[PDB]
Amino acid sequence: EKIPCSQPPQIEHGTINSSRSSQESYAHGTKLSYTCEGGFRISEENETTCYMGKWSSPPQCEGLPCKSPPEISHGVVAHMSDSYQYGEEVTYKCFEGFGIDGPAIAKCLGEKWSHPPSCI
Repeated sequence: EKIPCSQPPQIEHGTINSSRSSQESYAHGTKLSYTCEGGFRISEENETTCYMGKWSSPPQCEGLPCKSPPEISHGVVAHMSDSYQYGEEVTYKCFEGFGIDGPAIAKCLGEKWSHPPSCI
């Protein structure tokens, strides 16, 4: 007997738009609509569905102008632009006395960025 779901998932930078705060749990075969931060544009029908207590990936919100890359603790992007519009990448450098991980980038997602550099 299908498990109900809990607080719907979050889109990279969004939340559910199903009667704000009414319920905590949802049923199985439950499809709620979605909404993202002020500005963001949502593509591919703003709806999510619930199966066995697990939710499916939300819609895809983005379309928003992002800011320049964020700054970091162990690296620094010197090759950053001024007009970075969502879903774009930058590459920072490392410092001295640090080691390296995987990506020495930061990736924007409509507003801020993702996985900042690999120099820890």
